[PDB]
Parts: sequence; structure tokens; C-alpha cells
Amino acid sequence: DNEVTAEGGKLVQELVYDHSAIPVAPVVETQAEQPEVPVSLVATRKNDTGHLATKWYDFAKISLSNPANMNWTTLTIDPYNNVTLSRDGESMVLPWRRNVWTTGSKSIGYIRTMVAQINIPRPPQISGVLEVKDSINNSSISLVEFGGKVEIPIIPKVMNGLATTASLPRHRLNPWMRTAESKVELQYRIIAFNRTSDIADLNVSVLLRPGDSQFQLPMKPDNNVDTRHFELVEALMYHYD
Amino acid sequence: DNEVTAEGGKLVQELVYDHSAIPVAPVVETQAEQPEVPVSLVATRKNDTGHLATKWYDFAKISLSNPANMNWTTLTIDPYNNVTLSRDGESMVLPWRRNVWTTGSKSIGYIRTMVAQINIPRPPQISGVLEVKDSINNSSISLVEFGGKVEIPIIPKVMNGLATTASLPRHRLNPWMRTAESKVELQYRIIAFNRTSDIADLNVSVLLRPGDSQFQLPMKPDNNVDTRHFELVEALMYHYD
Amino acid sequence: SLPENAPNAVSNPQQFITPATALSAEEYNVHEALGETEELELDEFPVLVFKGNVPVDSVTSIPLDLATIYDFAWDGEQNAISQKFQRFAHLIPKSAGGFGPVIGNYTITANLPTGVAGRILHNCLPGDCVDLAVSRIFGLKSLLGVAGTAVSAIGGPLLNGLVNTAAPILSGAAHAIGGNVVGGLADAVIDIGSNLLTPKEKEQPSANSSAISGDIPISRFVEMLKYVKENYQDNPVFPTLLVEPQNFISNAMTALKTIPIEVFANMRNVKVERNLFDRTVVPTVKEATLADIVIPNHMYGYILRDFLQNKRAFQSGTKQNVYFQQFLTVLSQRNIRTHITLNDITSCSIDSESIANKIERVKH
Amino acid sequence: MQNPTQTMHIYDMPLRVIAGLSTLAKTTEEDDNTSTGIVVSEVGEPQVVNHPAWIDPFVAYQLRAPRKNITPDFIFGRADIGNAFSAFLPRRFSAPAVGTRLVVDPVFTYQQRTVLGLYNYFHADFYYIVHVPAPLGTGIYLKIYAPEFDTTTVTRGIRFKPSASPTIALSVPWSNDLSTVETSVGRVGQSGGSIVIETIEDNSNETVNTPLSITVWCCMANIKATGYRHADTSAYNEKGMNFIPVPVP
Amino acid sequence: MQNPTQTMHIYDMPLRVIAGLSTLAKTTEEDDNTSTGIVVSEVGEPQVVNHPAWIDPFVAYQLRAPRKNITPDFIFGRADIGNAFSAFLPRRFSAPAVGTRLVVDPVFTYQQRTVLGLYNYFHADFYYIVHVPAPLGTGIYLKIYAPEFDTTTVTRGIRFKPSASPTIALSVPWSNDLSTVETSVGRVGQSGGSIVIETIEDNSNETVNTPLSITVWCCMANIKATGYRHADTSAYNEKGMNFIPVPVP
Repeated sequence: DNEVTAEGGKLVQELVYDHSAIPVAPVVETQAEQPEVPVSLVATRKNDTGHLATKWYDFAKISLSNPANMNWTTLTIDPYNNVTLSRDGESMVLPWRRNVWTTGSKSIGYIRTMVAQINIPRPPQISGVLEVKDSINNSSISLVEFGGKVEIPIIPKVMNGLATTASLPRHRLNPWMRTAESKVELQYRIIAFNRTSDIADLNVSVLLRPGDSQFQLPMKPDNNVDTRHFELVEALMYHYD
Repeated sequence: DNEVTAEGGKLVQELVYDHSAIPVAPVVETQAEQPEVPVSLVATRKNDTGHLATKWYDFAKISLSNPANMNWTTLTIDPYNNVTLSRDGESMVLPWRRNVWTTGSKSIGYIRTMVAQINIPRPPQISGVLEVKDSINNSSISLVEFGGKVEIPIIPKVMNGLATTASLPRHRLNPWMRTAESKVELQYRIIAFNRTSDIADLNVSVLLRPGDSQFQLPMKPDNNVDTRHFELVEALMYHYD
Repeated sequence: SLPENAPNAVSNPQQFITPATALSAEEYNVHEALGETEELELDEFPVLVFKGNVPVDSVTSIPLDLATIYDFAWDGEQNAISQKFQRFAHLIPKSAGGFGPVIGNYTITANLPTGVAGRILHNCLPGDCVDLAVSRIFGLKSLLGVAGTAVSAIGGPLLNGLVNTAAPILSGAAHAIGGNVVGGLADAVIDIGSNLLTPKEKEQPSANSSAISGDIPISRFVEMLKYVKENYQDNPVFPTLLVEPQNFISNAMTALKTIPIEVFANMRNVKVERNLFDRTVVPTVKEATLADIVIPNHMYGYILRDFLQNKRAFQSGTKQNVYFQQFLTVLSQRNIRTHITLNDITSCSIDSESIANKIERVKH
Repeated sequence: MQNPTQTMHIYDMPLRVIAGLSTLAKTTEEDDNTSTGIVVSEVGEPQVVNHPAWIDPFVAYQLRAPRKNITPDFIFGRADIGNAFSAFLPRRFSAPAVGTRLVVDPVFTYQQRTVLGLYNYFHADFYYIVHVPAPLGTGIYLKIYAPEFDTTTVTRGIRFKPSASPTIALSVPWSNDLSTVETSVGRVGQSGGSIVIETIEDNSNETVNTPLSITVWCCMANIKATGYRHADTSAYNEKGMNFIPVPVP
Repeated sequence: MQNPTQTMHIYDMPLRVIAGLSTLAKTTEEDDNTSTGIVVSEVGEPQVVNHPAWIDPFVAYQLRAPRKNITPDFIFGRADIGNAFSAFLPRRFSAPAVGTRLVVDPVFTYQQRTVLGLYNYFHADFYYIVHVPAPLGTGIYLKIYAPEFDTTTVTRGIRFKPSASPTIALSVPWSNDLSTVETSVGRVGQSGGSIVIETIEDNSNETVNTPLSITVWCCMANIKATGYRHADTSAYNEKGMNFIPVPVP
């Protein structure tokens, strides 16, 4: 109990997401709870993401150095076609390939589907704050002290409010997001930083539970990885005349 | 709340001066309390030091190195003629130039007018004790741990008990000290010291609230700074035959 | 302190020669719940603001700029009023009157022998309206035509403009040979808020001395009294005392000129905030004389109009035509700043004569 | 009868910090830095501030005394912006030398500049959260106060040690001899919402990378604007409110 | 927990008509034009409308049936503008010939275009007050309805005689198969807030100066915008909120 350490954060009871659909410490073979609907007038079913929502999955590693400029840095998470979330066995792409529609929850005032955890280990000779924005738009901000833990639910790119080239009418009217167009993305930057001459790098990892995502129309499992041509996203989001 | 620091001292409730005439945290535009008289048989008036007694003023900086000898070091504070306490606007010399007489309080058993604060910031790689004596004579001692805060009220040089060349009969009989002869002085030395190979210097600053000083005869404001000749203190405290 | 008494609807003619300034005080825009009262013993010294001779049948300006004011009864650098402006940033008036928030009183006194006899007109305009000050200085208008003017007759057989102090010792001078110390102490300790006579200044009246006094208003838009000296040249705050000695004949029935008076002042009606240390830009009390007057840029057409509606300012050889030719010349000068001074309209040169001074001014 | 006051609602608070700092105390009973030696305060003990642009309450030192702020409403046009589009915006500064001085000027968001740009005169209060990350061998001793007239004038403020209390928070109300200054001009000699940071001592190791960085968040709180600015009586049209007919073949 | 909804207030209603028309009825009991012959209405009897941009209540014919207007709130950003900066704006039109047709397109104020310009999608309701001053020998017989798909399509509306009821008022709610159209684009084939004026007959004298002018006021009522548009995180500054130091000589 007696060692010199610099660990300690917000003690996630004070965070605001769900704590039952995204459990803090689930029991060893149990299943997570079903998340809440956006509104009582949408279709409902049994969840097919219960065992998957009890697992923080290794997604990506970001380096946390002394910042020079003031710019943000976008981390794009496309759970449908990404060869890190589709390996073999129980992967994360499996609810996104058994279903036609998908949505999230509206507990904050807007739809917010996938959740990301940023836990930071540090030696005592470095300190600072990581600033994580909920989407590309001027959404909610989560501050991550170095040596602390936080969970950030993410807006889908479709529902961030911006008018893009794709911009279908069902994107602002329906909460249901045809499953292949369901990419989420967050932005981050270093907002405070002090160090000594000992450490300078401070690598962290991003964990990616698929909390409070919902699904609607249950098809039969589509093929896992498209190993033919990777030009398909340009014939899907640009649409020349 | 979680950082490795080495700060903490006596928590000034345990110090013995007044805590109402020298307030620990006065409200933003309020005025301090009037100090207590030496005895009930002296003249009394409204205080003209109320707003001034809510301000710790930057007086001098002393360096705290590894001591070699055992000698003391005298810091002379003459609030009447000193071009650091007479700048412009609300300075500290202003009650000493509207009045004929001045005195302090006798809560410890002797008159003790001006108060000084020595607050010490330190890194964790240095430790020690500063020893502050109340006057030139064998008066009370205040110990200042490094990384701590203390306030030291000071005896005037006139009332330290020593028989000097000036030595007027009203100095031992009256508690009223004609305002130009009201210099105070404290002595300090480093009494304990240990360090590492990182820091060696440890500069501190001396703050100088004019707590529990009183005044008697209210004249009209005399001129602030004497910019003519600085030989006047030799024709005032030596008095050749 | 310094209360706000409510008058009647119609002023009684045996006490007042003008109508009342207002029927209520004008305490909007002033933030009275803001400072902290600070009663030190230095505030109880008055300031000899003006001392000297003053010409008869001519309004004399005393610019009562309390931030930079000089004391003629004291040789030091600062005084009782200007050190208050050194120490603090914000001065807050306690109460108000018909003109504006009020911060102090003045007192005109004059020790005259019985062989001369005249009267004094006095008024103290806020400086938000300096046109009414300057029009009275130039002889264009009289003091009897603006509300708040008082008339006091110093002669005399009259015991009016006189100062009697009776020293503040705790003994009371109870062993005094051949007479009583009137109103000193060990008679009555009359409060600063109350307004009574002691019991001994009720049958004395040589030591009662009906005073010649008014109040010191500031201006009705500021929230406090932060002095910058650049902003108060553009929007002036401090008042101006206007004094006019009228008749003043001698025993040979000969009209006098240039009587001696002197003016005391105090500022005991303020609250303080924002105590300042080791500052560099100070309110710079000018040694041994005074402030002057600042006429800002938006006051020019108001001074211009009052010369035009005056039949005496057009005929030559009079005093008003001298100022009006000096006023038109300064408007045709080159001003890098946005205000002129009353001294610029006194120490200027001359041209010929009135109409050509105005035709050259409409082009500049 | 008065013309009616209309209200608009903003819904869910852009740039809100929803995961605050752990070194900043929420209540006054969990704060005793004034007692021992860490904070030497000349303005009192810190009072609790509740603001919507920061998730949890925090104690702040009152650099000026809190007041009511008279708002004159005699001219045409008045608005209470009032914590709308309001955020704590961060900036980095290096700590000054012992002789020099650092003045932090307040900032505000783009959406606050748009809506307040419909008026001519304003006043507001300000909040500051200062954070100095102190690694190991930190012996910094800082000083924060509010500037008054010029470059050298010092007022009553706080002194603190960042090694033992890394985060400090401040409360700067509107104090001026004129309510409602012009937005783009201001009064000459005003305080505004600036604060002053000054280094007292540097008792640090040789290994600490000095001139140690300071992070200061600033939020421009309750805004009351006065004076309706654009005298535009002409009518405008956008395609969203029109009747768009179906194109005929 | 939801991010809090913020409210802004507008105070005293620019371009408000505070002296209305005397020919427009305030209550339904003082209106019987449907009974005898003056108004032939196919949409019912007029209901009372209370709106803040007009001083006195007035009866209006419901050109479409009143509804609730679902507002989807799933994307980021939502606002209720809601009669703020709202006015009845007048325009003059000449009465058409018997064969032709006049489509009045709605308009809105400059300050409504600014605040709604912070969003991407909207919907609103509309109001119209039509006034035809009829001098002496006026025998005009008019027809007003709401257009649906193309140039020739006629729906249920009102027919009226301006010589005996000079002022008529209308109520046009939002009817569309998509809630929240894009502001600058709209749906193809939408109705929007347009109305259609058509001349049936001209039984006037030879002395009346025909093609008699029509005045139509239009007010764009309750606006709900959706979709936060400017993704600007940078900070802005104006001189009014700064510390302006006194210039030193």
C-alpha cells in the first residue's frame, strides 16, 4: 500500500454514460444489459451485442508528446470494414454484418453509439491533460488527466449535424443508420503538458467496447472480410455526376 | 489532489499574534479590525491603518544557502524613510507621516509593532529550518520549516531593552515612540540544512503587513520622500559633543 | 453621513432666493453599496483650497479638482484630500443631492473690519454642465439665474463669514480667565449627524458665526470616481466653485475692488475600494497653484450660442467682447487634442474684429 | 404596457468540460491550503462557484468583491446573453522571470462574438482556472492579482505553491466606473477581465525544465448587452422557407 | 443526464404593429361573412389567432388543417427560434387577370435570417393578412387557396368580396412529407408557405382604376431549427471585453 505513485482519476461513477450497458466490472461469464432506446416509437428486439459489450478490445495506439500547434487530430473508427475489428471468432464486426439498421442512445440529447476508453499509465515525472472531442462538430468535451481513466461515447459521422456531400434525408429524420454507413470518429489534442528530462513519449492505447449500439433487422451472417478491392469506399461516398 | 509535493507547515491558527488585526483571509473590499491597546490608560482614536493592514507588501528577498558560521543576520525595516515602502498611491509610509506618535501591542509581554511573513516554496530535494529572532536582544524565536509559512511580529529597536547611545528616558517609560524613531529589525540564520545535488539556492521573499501598529496625534500629510540629502540619519542617532 | 432632507414644494422666500435644485436626490447611476467606510483621523483636516484676493462684480472660478488639489495651509507634497486619491482607485459617494452625488462641502470665510460692507453670491456647479460655469465667468450670465445660488452678506455689523474652532482638547479649558470657551468641549459633544447648538453658542453669537457654505457635487453618469486624467478632460466630473462679490462700499461711500477671501474644503462623504501599491502613474498634484478648467470638444457650440444671444458681446470696448474675440481665435487654431482650456481664452492674441473672426471659423 | 420579452433556448452547451480536474476542490470543507502554508491569500478563503460550462463545482478566490452590476436600460435594445455559447477556453503560457510580469487577457468563443455583435455595449464577469503541472523537483512560488491602472501597480491577491496545490481558480467580476463599455473600444484605464501572473521565486532542481508552462482556462460568464445596432428594415429570404415547385418535364 | 437547455430573451419586439386594422374581426361572434354572402369558405369558419407581432387578435381561415409538427432531434444541434425577431412584412401586388394566377411567396426579417443561419434544417408556420382597399364602385370577387404540386392544381379555399369585407386573414401551417427541409434548398414539390390569389370576376365601374392593388402582410411564425452548422472551435476576441490600459505620457 506504500509506494510512490501518480495514479488516480475521476472514479467513473462521476462519468455520465450508462454504467449498466457499459459495465464497470462485469461478472466472469455473465452478459451485459440491453441499452436504452432513442425513443419509444422505434422497433425493438433482443440484443445481439450482450457478450460483446463486456470486452474492451485493443484498437489503436496514439503517442502523447509535447504539442507544437493547436490543431486537433481525428481518429476514425469504422466498425464495418476495418481489418482490426474482424479477426476470427468473436470479433466486433459481427453485429454489424447480421443486421440492416443500427442506432445508439439519446441520453445526452443526441445519438451517440460507440464508446472508447483511454487509460493512461504514467511515471511521476510527467503530467498533463488530454482533450477528447465527441465528434468533428462542436460537441461535448472529455478531459483526460494523465494517470487517469475515462470513457467517451462517440457520435456517428452521419449524425454530427454537418451537411456533407452524401447527406441523405433519412440521416436527420430517422434514428436508424443503414449499417455500412455507421463510422464514428473522435478528435483529440494535447491541451496541457509538462515533463522532465526523463520521459518524453507516453504511449497510450485506445480500447473500444461497442456499448449502447442497437440493431433492427436480423439477416443471416454476411462474409467477414472483403479481400477483393479496397476502392469501394470511393464508389460509396463521393458520387460523381 | 494527487501530486508529489513537500508543502505544509503550522496552519496559522496555532501561531500567537492576533488573527483579527492580522487577518488570515480578509474579504475582498473589507477593512481589518482595530488592534488592541498596550494599556487602558493611553490615548485612543480611530485607526488609520485599516485598509493597509489587509495587504502583504513585497519588502526584500533573502537567499537561503548552506550556512558556514553560526552568526545571525540582521534585516533592518525602517518604515519612515525607505524608498521601497513609499512609492505612490497607497504605500506603507502613509500612516507614519500623518501622525506624531506610534505604538504597538503588548499581548506577549512587550511592545511588538510590525509583522513579517516568510513563506517558503521548495522542491522535495531540499529541507531545513530557518530561525528568526524577534529583535537584536534575546527575544522570542520563530522557527520556519522549509516549505512552510509563519508570521513574525517585531519589536522596535527602541524598546529592545539595550542601552544605546540615543537612549531617551521616554523610551523605557512611555509606550509612544515619536514616529521617525520607529525602526524595527529582526535577525535570522539557517539552523538546519540538508540538500541534494539538484538545488542549492532556495530564494524566499519577505512580506510586510503593518499589523497592530497604532497612532496618536493626527497631523496633515507630510511629504513622501526626502530627495535632498541622505546624511540626515547621522545627525539624528549619533550626537557628537 | 451628510443627509438628504426633503424640502417643501414651494421654497419659502425668507430663506431661499432661488427655487430648490430638486425635490429628491439624484442617486441613480451611483453604486453606493460597493465600498467600505474608512474613517481615519487625517480626514478631519480641512484643505485651504483657495486663498487670496478676488475682484468685485466679476465671477471668479475656483476649479475644485480634488484629485490634484493643492493645500495652501500646508507645505507638504500631499494633503488630506489628495492622499485619499493616492491610496485608492475607487471613491464612492455616500449620498446625493439635486445636482449629482455629493462628496464634500466648501466654506468661504473672510475676516473684515466694520468699515466695509458687501455681499457674496456663491454656487458650485457639477462640471457635467460647464457651460453654465463658463457663461457666468465671462459676464454673459449672472449667478442669480441658476438654481442653488445663495446670497450671504459679509459686512459688517454682521457675524457671517467667520471661523471659530475652540481646540479639541479633553480638558475643555475649564480654567479660562474672564470668559467661556464656546462650543469647544465640556459644553456638548454635538454629533456629526445631528445639527444642534451646544448650549453655550445660543447666547454668545459672536462664536456662532452663520457660515457661507455649499456642497461639492460630481456628475450624474459615473458609477464611482476612478481618476484617469485623460478621461476627465473628455467628460469632466469635478465641480467648479463660482464666487461673486457684489457691492462692497467703504465708509467714504466709495466702491471697493479686490477683497480678500479664502476657501476651505473637506471630503468626508466617500467610501473607498481597491487599495493600490507602488503605482507609477499618480494623480500629480500641481505645486503651489491650482488646476485650471477643461472645455471638451462637445461643449463648443454651447459656449458659442451664449455669446450670440448676448447684445453686449457684440459692441466693442466691453469686457464680453474681449473674451468673444479671444474665443473665436482659439477655435481657428490647430488643436491636436480634443479640448481647450480657459487659460487659452485669456492669454490669446487679437484680430479685427468680430465678423471676420467667424467667417474664417466656418471654413476651419 | 411594455413590449414583451422573448426567450431563446440553446440546448446542450458546446465545449463543456464534462471530466474535470481532481486537484480542484469542490467544497470549502475539503480545502485548507490557507491554513498551513500552501496558499497565502489576501482576498479571503475560496467560495464555491457553480457554472454550467464546467461539470463539477469548484472553489474560487474572489479577486474583486462581488457586486450587483447596475445595467442601464433607457436606450433602445437590450439582451441577456447569460452563459449562452459559453466555454472555458485554454491557452498555454510560460512562467515569467522574477522581475517581469505576465498579463492574461480574456477570450471568448465565436458564437458569443456573433450574438453580441448585434449590439453596441456590454458588460460581463469572468472566471479563470490556472493549472501548473509540477513534476518532482518543483519549488515555484507564484503570485496572482488583478491589474488596475498601469504596469507596476500591485493589488491584493493570492500567493501559492504549485507543488502542493497544482490547480487554482479565480473569480473576476466586472468593476468599472462606467457600466456598459463599447465592445470594440472600452474605457481607457479599465480593468476588464485581465489577471496578472508573477513569479516570486524559483527554488527548483537543475533537472526541471524551466521556464515551466502554465495553462489558463478563461470563461466569459454572464453577458448583458445594450444598444440595438443594425437598423435594417429590409426583408430577407432563404430557399428553405419557400415553395419549391416540382420541375415539369 | 442531458446537456442543459439554455434560453435567451429578446425584449420588445421590433416591427410590431401596435395600431391594427379596423376591418379585421377580433372574435368569432363579431364575424358573420360566411352566413349571408360575402365570404364563401370551403375550409370552415375563421378561428382566432393570437400572435405577438400584431397587437390585437384576429380571425383567420385555416387553409390547411392544424397539426402538431414532429421535430426529429437525433442529430447534434437544435433550436427553437419561436416568434423571435418576427414581424408582419408588407408587399404590394396588383390583382391578376381572370385567367392568370398570383403566387405570394413568404418573406422574413434580417434578424431571423441571421440566427437561423446558424443551423441547417428548419420548419415553420406562416400567417397572412390580405387587405384590398375598395373605393366605391368595386365589384371584385377574389379567390385564395394554397398551391400543391404544379401551376394548375386547385384546392379548397375561400372566395370573398372585398367591397364588404376588405381585410381577410389566413393561417398556413407546415405541411410536408419531410419534416425539417434544408433551408436554402427545400424539397422538390413542397408547398412551403405560399398562397395563391386568383381573380374570379371584375364587376367594377369604368371609373375605378383597375388592376386594383393588393397588400399582403406575411409573418413567419414558430421556427424550429435543427443541425448545428459551423464547426468552429477557435476563439474570438473583441476590444470591449479586454483590459485597455491608460496611455502613459
